[PDB]
Amino acid sequence: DFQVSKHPHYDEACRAFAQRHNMAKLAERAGMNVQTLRNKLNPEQPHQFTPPELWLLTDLTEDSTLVDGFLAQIHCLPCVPVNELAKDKLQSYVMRAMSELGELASGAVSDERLTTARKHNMIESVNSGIRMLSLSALALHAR
Amino acid sequence: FDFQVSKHPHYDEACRAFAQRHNMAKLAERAGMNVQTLRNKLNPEQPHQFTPPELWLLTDLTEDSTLVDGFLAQIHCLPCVPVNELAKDKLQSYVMRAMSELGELASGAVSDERLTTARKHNMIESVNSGIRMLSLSALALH
Repeated sequence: DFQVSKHPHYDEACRAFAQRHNMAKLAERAGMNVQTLRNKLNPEQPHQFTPPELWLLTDLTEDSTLVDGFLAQIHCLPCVPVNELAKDKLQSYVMRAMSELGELASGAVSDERLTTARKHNMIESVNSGIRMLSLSALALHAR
Repeated sequence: FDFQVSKHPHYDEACRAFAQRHNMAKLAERAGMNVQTLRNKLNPEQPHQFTPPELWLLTDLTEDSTLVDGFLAQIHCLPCVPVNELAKDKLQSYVMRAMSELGELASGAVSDERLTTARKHNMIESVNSGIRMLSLSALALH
């Protein structure tokens, strides 16, 4: 159930993001007036960033601090960047994601003391399965 | 982790899919906003955009992370993984929800007609939901 956090995670990240970079230099990078940028980043001011303005600042600074605070306000984990190229076919990512998923189900179906070796060994299947799914989306965008 | 802005309109296509997936009149009533304002902020050709509070609100009202996922895909980020309801006892439910998304992805993976525009985003939500269910499985292991 998606819910807004009871703490100001986003505005705390807006403040943290302000400490990490020069706002005057950043505003001149983005083409914004420095006061307009400071107010949209200031929890004291009702002005907010647009979704595209969040990417551009994220892209210009290479800093996920703002995006992580936006995500934390709805209990989302911080952004996990991806850098993937689909060499094979959409089909092939679907099938290989299930050696992972099947091995994930194999450890979850028998629930009696969850191991360290299995808890570890089921997480590659998660991480490898996630990689196959993200590769499925890119190969689906191709054709 | 270069957070490059994708050349594709991931976020614009997410707004279009979100606009067709929900009743705009009821959603605007629940969100306490004019239904015209909600349509304009969902239309890529309109200049009005959402605010962080509005994106949080629409995601909570609909339990649909399509807008957040499209936002994250624009900067090459994985879809959102909410830890609000994370529980160790829900591992089996996380796993079983993955085939619903993967079986849907597999249904469209094999030869089925041609290139729609709705049931391919449809497969993108299955990838996103499958990624979220896999992530919550790894988190539930603790």
